[PDB]
Amino acid sequence: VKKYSAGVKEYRQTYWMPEYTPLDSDILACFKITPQPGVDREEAAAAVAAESSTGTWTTVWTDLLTDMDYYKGRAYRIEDVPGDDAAFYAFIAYPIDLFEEGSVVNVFTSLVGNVFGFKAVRGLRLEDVRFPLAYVKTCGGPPHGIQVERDKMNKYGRPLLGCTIKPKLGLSAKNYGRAVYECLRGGLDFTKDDENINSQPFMRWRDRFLFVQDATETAEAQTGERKGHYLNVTAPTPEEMYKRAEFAKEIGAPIIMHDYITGGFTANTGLAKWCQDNGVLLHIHRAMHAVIDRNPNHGIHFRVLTKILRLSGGDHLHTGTVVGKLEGDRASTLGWIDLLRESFIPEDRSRGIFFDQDWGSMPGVFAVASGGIHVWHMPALVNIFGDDSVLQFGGGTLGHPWGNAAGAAANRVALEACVEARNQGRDIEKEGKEILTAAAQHSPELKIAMETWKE
Amino acid sequence: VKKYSAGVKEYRQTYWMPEYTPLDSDILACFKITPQPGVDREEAAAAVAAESSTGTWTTVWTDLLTDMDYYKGRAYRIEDVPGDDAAFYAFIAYPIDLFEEGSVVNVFTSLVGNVFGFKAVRGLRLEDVRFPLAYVKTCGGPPHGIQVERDKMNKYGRPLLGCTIKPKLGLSAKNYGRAVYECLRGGLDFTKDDENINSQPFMRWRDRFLFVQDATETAEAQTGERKGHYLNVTAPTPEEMYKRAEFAKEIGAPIIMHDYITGGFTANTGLAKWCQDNGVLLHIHRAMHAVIDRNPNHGIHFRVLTKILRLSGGDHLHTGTVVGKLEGDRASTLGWIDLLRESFIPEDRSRGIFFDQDWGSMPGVFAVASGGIHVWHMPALVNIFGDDSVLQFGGGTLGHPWGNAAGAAANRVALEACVEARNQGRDIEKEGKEILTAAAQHSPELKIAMETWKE
Amino acid sequence: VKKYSAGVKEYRQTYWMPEYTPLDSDILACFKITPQPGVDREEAAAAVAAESSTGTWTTVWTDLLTDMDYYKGRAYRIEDVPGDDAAFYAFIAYPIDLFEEGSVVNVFTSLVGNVFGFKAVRGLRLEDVRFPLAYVKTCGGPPHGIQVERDKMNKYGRPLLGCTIKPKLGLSAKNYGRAVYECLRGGLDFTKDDENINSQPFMRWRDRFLFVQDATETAEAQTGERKGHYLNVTAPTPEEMYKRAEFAKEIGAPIIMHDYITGGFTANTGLAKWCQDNGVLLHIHRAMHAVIDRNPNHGIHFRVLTKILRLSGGDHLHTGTVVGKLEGDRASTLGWIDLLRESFIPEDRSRGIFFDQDWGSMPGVFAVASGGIHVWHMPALVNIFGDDSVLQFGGGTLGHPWGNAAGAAANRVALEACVEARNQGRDIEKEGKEILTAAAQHSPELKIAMETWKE
Amino acid sequence: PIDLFEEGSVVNVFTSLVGNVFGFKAVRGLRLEDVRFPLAYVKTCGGPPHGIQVERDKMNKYGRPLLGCTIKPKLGLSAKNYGRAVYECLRGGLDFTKDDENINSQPFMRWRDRFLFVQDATETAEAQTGERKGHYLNVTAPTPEEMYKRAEFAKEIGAPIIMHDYITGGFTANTGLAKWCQDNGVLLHIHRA
Amino acid sequence: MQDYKQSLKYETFSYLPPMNAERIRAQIKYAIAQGWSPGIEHVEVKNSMNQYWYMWKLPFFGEQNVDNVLAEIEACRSAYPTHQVKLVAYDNYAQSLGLAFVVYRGN
Amino acid sequence: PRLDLIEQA
Amino acid sequence: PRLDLIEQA
Amino acid sequence: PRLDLIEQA
Amino acid sequence: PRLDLIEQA
Repeated sequence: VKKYSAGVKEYRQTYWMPEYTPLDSDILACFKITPQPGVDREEAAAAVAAESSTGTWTTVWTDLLTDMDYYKGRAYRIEDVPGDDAAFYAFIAYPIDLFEEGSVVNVFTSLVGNVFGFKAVRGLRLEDVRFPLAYVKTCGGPPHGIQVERDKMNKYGRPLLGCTIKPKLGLSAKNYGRAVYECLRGGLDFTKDDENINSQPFMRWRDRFLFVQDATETAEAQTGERKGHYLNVTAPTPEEMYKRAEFAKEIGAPIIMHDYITGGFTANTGLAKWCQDNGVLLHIHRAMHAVIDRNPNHGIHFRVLTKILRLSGGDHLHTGTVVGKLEGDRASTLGWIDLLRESFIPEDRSRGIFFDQDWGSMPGVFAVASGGIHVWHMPALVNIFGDDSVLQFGGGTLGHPWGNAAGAAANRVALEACVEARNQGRDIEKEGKEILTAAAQHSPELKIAMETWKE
Repeated sequence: VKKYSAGVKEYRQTYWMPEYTPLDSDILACFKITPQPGVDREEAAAAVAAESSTGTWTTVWTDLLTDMDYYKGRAYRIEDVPGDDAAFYAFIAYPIDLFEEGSVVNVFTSLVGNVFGFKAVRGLRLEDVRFPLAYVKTCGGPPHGIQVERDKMNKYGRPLLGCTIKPKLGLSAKNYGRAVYECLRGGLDFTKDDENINSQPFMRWRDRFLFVQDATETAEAQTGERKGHYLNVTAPTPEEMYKRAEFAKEIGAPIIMHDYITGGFTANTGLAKWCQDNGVLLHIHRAMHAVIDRNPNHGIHFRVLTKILRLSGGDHLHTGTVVGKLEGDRASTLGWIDLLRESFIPEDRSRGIFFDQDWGSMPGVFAVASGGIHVWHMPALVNIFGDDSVLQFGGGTLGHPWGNAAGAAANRVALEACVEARNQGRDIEKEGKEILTAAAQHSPELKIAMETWKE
Repeated sequence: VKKYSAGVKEYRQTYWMPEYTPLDSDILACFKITPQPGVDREEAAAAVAAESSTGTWTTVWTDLLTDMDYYKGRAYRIEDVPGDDAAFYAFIAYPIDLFEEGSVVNVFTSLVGNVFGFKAVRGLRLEDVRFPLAYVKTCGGPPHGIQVERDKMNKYGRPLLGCTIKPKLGLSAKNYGRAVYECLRGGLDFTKDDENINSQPFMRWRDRFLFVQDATETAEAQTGERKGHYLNVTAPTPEEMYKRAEFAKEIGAPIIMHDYITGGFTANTGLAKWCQDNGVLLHIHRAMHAVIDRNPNHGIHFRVLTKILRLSGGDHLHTGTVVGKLEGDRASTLGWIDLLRESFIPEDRSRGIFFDQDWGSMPGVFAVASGGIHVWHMPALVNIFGDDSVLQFGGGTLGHPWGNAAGAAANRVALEACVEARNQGRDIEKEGKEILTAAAQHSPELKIAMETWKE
Repeated sequence: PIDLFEEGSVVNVFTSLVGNVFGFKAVRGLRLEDVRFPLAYVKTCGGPPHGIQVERDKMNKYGRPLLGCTIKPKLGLSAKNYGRAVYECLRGGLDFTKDDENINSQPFMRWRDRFLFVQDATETAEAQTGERKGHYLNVTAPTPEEMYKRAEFAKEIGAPIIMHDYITGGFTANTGLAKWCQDNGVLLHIHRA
Repeated sequence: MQDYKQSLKYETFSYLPPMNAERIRAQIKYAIAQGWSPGIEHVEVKNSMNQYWYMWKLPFFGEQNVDNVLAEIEACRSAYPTHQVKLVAYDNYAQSLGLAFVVYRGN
Repeated sequence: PRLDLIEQA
Repeated sequence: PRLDLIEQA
Repeated sequence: PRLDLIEQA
Repeated sequence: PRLDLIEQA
């Protein structure tokens, strides 16, 4: 358009470009639109493209001051949703110039800011986002990544083992350290603060960090293996968050943890840069993901949140446990684990991967499994996740009949037996019981652990 | 329990206390549980209580180190959902000791961390949270609040008028200032950066702040009225966010804006404290709310997010427009506007208010209306929101056939005519057309504005 | 190679990949190799590829610790040099992972570190480097660029006019300000420190900045046009350089200058980031370029140095004057001016452009012409450079028979007359004399200026 | 003996004399009537940051007692209304107005808002009367960091005078504030709550 | 397109046509109905943006008669015929003004 | 607003 | 200038 | 891992 | 001590 004509106009006239070929620099988004009957697909797609980028509900003269053809987001492909005729996939291209470089915040705000509120759609689901390599290079990414972390902690050949201290709340700092000490001395690589553990009247953070570090060092001396505890630095303000991170560095804590959604992307990105500058590993908890990621018709798929975390920065990311998930959602889970860890993920619709995602040199992130998992889950966990994973057994350790040290040893024996059997070429999931039963003959801890919880 | 017995136990035995009377210090939560057939209500409620607070999937000995009776969260009342037999309301009490003081992050993380992921429930909806006065006093709250803001800006007797510059993206800094200058000189109190406007290649933030401040000062001199523009300080990192806020203060900008969900609670809380320390008004945009708040069966109701914003801190909060909302959701909207602005909100189930919410002295927040609103909406907007509101007309200003200055004047005349008619005792919504038509006889700008968009 | 075999090996076996297709992320380099008779082309190309990237004169076992196939630089195409049978073009691809992000230093060091010292080649000339968009986005680039600079200085429609104060050395600070004051009041947009003017016993920098700023402000008030003087912040140390830049900002100087080759890339890049953070325009002088760029058989073509400057950062770059250059070198000069200012420069061998260079959104840089130029050069200068240029007349201003103010006015009239004639559609170079003669009838200053120097 | 006391420390001398003798079961009552501070000790103490003569020169006030007013009600007024009351008092011929001793930073009136409106009121009244005006901004605060922050803001906005409660705020805070006042040229009014 | 003419404004209701006596009366009545205390402020035109205008006497705490308020406005105008004059309504529950608007523009 | 509708009232 | 001759165009 | 399955490979 | 004799108990 070259002349200014005021009034309301249809989004399709400008934001639906079926013949557009996305550039390599473009950010691409796949939205699953469940529109209200009566609204046209192209118009729904164009409306999402316009409102997420440069469009307005009515024509504004200021558009003529700039070149909307260059800047505008454009819907370029419509596809059916397999097996769901109420919904369709809209593919929208966004010029890279629309986004602040190195800002997952800005890109996220633009894509999810207000399109989710449209009365035209019954539901809007952001399925996938193609971050071009040019954008990826502007982002800090994981402060260390899988390989650097293994070198720093001198851990090779197996998944790492972790435990969340339980109960989630209520323990004093000294008792918290006692629980940490017992878990670590028994064979866990890591222990962690619960996501809810920040600084509470029952346990102030500085007291917690001191006792935990004492526990970590004592266990490390007594086992001859490196140990860590993810100290939660999630805090009310950035100043408080950095203060806690600095104290962890000062006392020699190798790893800290943060809640990137609840704490927020701005805080997380700053923390990730701080972690890289100070050599501290960063474990990321995904609290609130289920609020946003569960509903298949409305929200954001976790795979998108996974990509944002890798760009924002974390050395570990909580990924849930595939054991609970059904086979339909298993392939999707394997999909985002590849996104978390691999360098190049090719497009694969069966796994929910709508775009080729190139990470280039950006390091991979440890996948973290947790939940109500215990020794019996070990074979399936080792199979699904592989070596570059952290398996966290909170209840499965502190709930052992003989205490944390025995529970840790039971999990450690189960893990090592599964790994040894895998390396020998056995099908660990098929032979899981036999493997665990054989290992239990040499470990009373594993034996009673297998009796405590059911297969 | 006094002795340690390992193994899995039912949540009901500990976390369902039907005879509990909540203390005044307790945080209370109302969850709408849509459970999977076969699961018992009490067990579902207890499971939510346990996992949100101190519970574990299996018995841990460390529970005996502390007093779980004191610390535990407890479900205390089950109620039917009116007209929905698939769902029930669970009321859970949380002892105040469970939470970091002054931390909306911590409270939010605890309530929404992992209960939303239960396979037992089809959906989980956090409807309301009772923040006790004792907790409220630990939170910073709005840096200024409605009354202080009116005194600072010397604005009384009417809703404030705002405009978001359009197109959302694509304008250079100097052209951005031109648009701001024209809107402000024409009678708008405020203009604002779009939520997506941070620092982009087409317009770097420092250049934007300089030209906008020049525009604001020029318009202020030419109108004799105080003017402001909400400069977006949303940034990749806290360091960047504070840098931009400091520059806004340095150049004399009275107000800044932040995206509290996408930017994150930690960043927002720190910014709110900074704003109070530096005398800068803080406008809060609610990008991503629709991802979390739209689905009535799964997610968090906006009223909860409203309470968190007031505790975290903002002088203005975007609240959408009730004009679009249906009458069923109108009362709910009026409910959270009271929560945003009032000191004491009594329990009212018809409005979705499940608990008495006492704010004490904590200042109220300006409710902000925006969207595809234009002059014709003015009567209903003035009626619904009242004086302590900001009405933002982005397209309704920059989309005027005669440009920003005329569009601003048209909106300003419409607003003043509606306010004058309300003060005279007329029913402005019933007589809206007559009021607007009468005002248009003296304002060519309003007259053609009323012709541009439909009634 | 999978096994370790010690000893010297030929570079061709590994570093000559004639069938390689460069990736989009690859940095590409074009070297003009003038080899010593007896050495094979492919071996010479491979040797340049190996030594500039990962190769060694002898086989090292540590190669087997990593994947040399991924990391290695590779020569992929050999081409003849048109009209020169002694030399050939070697095209080498470098994986982006080889370079520190955002570091022109690192990329430059790798390409020019030690290949230029080979006894195998008589001469080595780096002709062009393809910086991929992915790398470009990691670099800060110009702090402002052409469009932002024009908006900041409120200058539109013509090339800017500058003057270097003469004599290069010897003037006191107050006399320096007098010369600056006279030039600026007479119609020059800018004046500048000589490249050799830093802080000397005859004129300490702080005294110079104070008097110059006084001169600039006085001239600005007396002309009603914005004025600037490029204060040289080139200093012995980074601490000194930043100190001078901060003082220029403190006193309100809009623009500063730096020598990026002699001062160095590290200092320049830091200064460019500082300039962006503080809103100060940055003029870049290219002292030493002739040492490196003149020799057609050995050295680095200025086009490469131009690309590095744009990535490192500068708002203006000295580009010499095409008037002296012959037509063979004129097209080459027009080539790097496009590289300096354009967004996408397509490959064009006639202009010396060996690769498509995409700058994306990275702003363009003002081309600066200077030398022994005077009023008579104006028509050709306006034709060749166009509006987004700075024409600097040091001797052509301070050498006017009537002093700086008249000399400035003479240049300003000549420039405006050439611009007006160009806009009217006249061929200014063909009609240059007639245009200048016509303008001189209304300007005694231009008239005697045209008599002072010859056509 | 003078050697018993930290030099320049009213705290130390006060603590020593009144620390525990007042608790003796031997006495029904103990009343400290007077203390002779020797000149040698006096010289170690900072003393008033300005004093009567310097204050009169700074405020250009001579020939009469100065006139002040405490804003009332002691609590309850918003910052803008507080400034209105200050403005009216100052324009009518008072040299000074003051915060009440209880006015620190309250929900009804945060300190930064109060300092801004009061300074605006003070400057407006000064222009309209042609006489120097001041308002004793209360910097009494929970912590020394907070106290200094408020004092610095008063200096930054051009407030000539501040006030402190030396007993309730405490001698350590007061002595530090008095040294700060001398270093920054701010007059210090002391309330004896 | 019409060009928008820039001029100084006076905050609430200043974008509407100047108020006759009836419109002004309705606003004061509304303020009293809310329980707010009407008051009058005045200032030199150039100082319009100051936080603290001159206060005319004291706020009319508990005033229920709009005519008394209007008479005070006239009395302030007579005393300061070049000053802008602003009606305010103090809300003691919010310690804010419930409404404020300029009745006379000054000079 | 604010103090008008407090819990105490 | 700038956007007129981009790679996309 | 890492370099084994790159886009180039 | 501490939690044994709380107001709630």
